[PDB]
Amino acid sequence: AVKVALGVAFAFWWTSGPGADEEMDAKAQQEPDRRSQYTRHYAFKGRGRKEFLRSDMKNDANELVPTR
Amino acid sequence: SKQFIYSKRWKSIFSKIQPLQNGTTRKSYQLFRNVAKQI
Amino acid sequence: YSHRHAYAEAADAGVTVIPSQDYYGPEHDDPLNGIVFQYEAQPFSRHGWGGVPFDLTVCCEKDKTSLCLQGETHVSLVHSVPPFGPRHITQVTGSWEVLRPNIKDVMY
Ligand SMILES: [Mg+2]
Repeated sequence: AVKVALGVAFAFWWTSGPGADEEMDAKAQQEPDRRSQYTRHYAFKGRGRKEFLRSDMKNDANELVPTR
Repeated sequence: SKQFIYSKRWKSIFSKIQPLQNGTTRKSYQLFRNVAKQI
Repeated sequence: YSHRHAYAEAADAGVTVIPSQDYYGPEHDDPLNGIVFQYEAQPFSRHGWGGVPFDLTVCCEKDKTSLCLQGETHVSLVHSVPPFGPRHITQVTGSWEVLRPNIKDVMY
């Protein structure tokens, strides 16, 4: 009861900062998005294709077994 | 106030044998030389 | 439609299959359309002492309208390992892309 009153009362003061709309314009002015994670993909359709990064490839172990 | 000693017998032995007179002893020398230079 | 993806195993034949799905499927059906095949081997070995690691991957989607065919292959060749030398390995990769009737050219 006291906590949910004091948190909202502090939010009223902290949210009421000056200007408050130029930063909306600053954030929305960069309509190019944040840069997204790179994957190897095909040129025509963009399905992922397998990678040979050393820090992942150094953990891999395979073996050979006879067939039936 | 103000030296490398070598062995007579081993030097004679290793000078006595020859590689390079044919491909067989040459290839034996190549294989040994690769592994010996490694380890 | 869950009774269509419950099937008997076959256990093992060498290759692996996965189904490939699109982002917007049809409304009253399952969205998967294509099949990706994967194969992996080590051909020129004598008694389990192998030669030429090799693998291959093909995605195929075929219907009466379009055709998608992607493929990738890798071949690894080992020249020396220690103590016979240093570790010296070359690798050859090939890939191809066919997408009909959108593009009418193929990519190598
Ligand atoms: Mg596909």
